[PDB]
Amino acid sequence: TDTATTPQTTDAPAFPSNRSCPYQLPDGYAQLRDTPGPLHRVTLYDGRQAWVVTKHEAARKLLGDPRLSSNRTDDNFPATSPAFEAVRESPQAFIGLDPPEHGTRRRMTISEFTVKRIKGMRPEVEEVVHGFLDEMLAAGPTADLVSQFALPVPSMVICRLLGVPYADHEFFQDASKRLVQSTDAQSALTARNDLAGYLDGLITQFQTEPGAGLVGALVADQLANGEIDREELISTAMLLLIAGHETTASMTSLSVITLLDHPEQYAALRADRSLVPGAVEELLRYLAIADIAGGRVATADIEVEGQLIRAGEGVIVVNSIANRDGTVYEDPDALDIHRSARHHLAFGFGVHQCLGQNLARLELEVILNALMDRVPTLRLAVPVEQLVLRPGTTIQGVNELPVTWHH
Ligand code: HEM
Repeated sequence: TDTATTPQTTDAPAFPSNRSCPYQLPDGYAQLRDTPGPLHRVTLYDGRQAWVVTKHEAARKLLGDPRLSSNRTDDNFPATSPAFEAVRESPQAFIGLDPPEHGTRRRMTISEFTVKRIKGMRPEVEEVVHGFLDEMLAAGPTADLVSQFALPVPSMVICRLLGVPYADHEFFQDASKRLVQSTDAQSALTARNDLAGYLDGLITQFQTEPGAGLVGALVADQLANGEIDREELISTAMLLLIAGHETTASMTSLSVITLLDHPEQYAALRADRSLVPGAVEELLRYLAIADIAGGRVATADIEVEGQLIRAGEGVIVVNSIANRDGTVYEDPDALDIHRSARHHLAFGFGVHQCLGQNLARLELEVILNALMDRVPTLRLAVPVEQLVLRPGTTIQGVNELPVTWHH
């Protein structure tokens, strides 16, 4: 009987937005990047307004502010998709805890991610990388890099760290994908319960016959001392399993696409492997694949450079936009593997800064060196315009990456 007849411009754009190019900001995010001030209003999928943080130093300050809680079960935590309500209703790992509780659980896992342990993992990582490469190269002239290399490699590595038997990998890889990428709460809740039932059986097995890896250590020590609830152990292992899978696999696939679209830099990298760690840092900054890991809720009023975040408002620290802050990175939208990408926010900042960041850095270095060593002729088997990018409501990446090479 009547429709919207007036101009449709808004000062609270829909958020998140979808990438159209794997290594560029969505058009809407480039606009948010360009507007002065640390904060901007956005509209989430259900109509609720929230703040996004769009500048680098303010992103650090707010991630460091204990008044921005990580409690996903809070009624006002910003949900960016209906699938989030599964997370709001479900038990929480320490990614959803605040101090002091956050520290007591995170410290149960840190021993597996120390610089010294990551170093001792290089033989396993190199062996896993080159083994899946052996298989993919022998299996055809073309391949899907995602299912045949990008995903299995970090899956096997994190399963060894955790004590999760890789014999069950078809089951929990599928459940991990369904949980991270589901668009509705039912699909997400079902995938979470699938993983939870699997991990619960693993825990009882380790109570009968003590097991290897971090789940084995948690069952034998903290669980037996009542220091972690059985439900929390499940959530903790599940967080580590999924983060260990999906993040590195996405960085691998998107780095390959990005590097093949910048052949001069890829060639420089091939010619001087000492550049590989710096290139990994730049690709992390540039691809910034985890904006869904920026959500917070204010438990008190917070003044930010003349703007006010009110208690109970949702805040999303958008690290991809913050990593394109031209006051920190000159010419921020240019890929430069020679630049200083230090201080980037791809792993967050503060007490929740990525537990796995140095494992991810080790994996990505080994992977890039291996692809340059073993498949220097690697190229995409389809044009970039035929690839399909995941939406902005999940970890960025591609679900399929057809590639080919020289026989
Ligand atoms: C591959 C690139 C990766 C990226 C870009 C990434 C990104 C992030 C970000 C931005 C956060 C901060 C979340 C927040 O502030 O709420 C985070 C936390 C976390 N990440 Fe990573 N991650 C990566 C790899 C990994 C890996 C391999 C693991 C292995 C277990 C992992 C485990 C975790 C955990 C457990 C947390 C929660 C830390 C805490 O709450 O104290 N991540 N990650």
